Amino acid sequence: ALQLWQFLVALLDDPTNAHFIAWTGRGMEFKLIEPEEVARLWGIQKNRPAMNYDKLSRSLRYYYEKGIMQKVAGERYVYKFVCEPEALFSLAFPDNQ
Repeated sequence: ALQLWQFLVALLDDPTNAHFIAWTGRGMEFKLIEPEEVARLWGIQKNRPAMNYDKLSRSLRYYYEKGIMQKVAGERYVYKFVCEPEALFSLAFPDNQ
């Protein structure tokens, strides 16, 4: 039941992953340094060997359209988590509401 956003946070928490995904240091902003590597690891997590970044980025778009993330303008692979009351509810309850 692991959400993509949770998987990304697990990768981001470990600084030894910073060569493919990293917190940028600007608040809750993060960068996919190697987008296809992030997607490969997500495919391993989900046992979906045909995973790729095209597919993973659909979920990033679903998250930013819902206001749980925002896509950073002028960047291709930079996103941020939203720090707002309503977004926190969604993060607290991915499986039941």
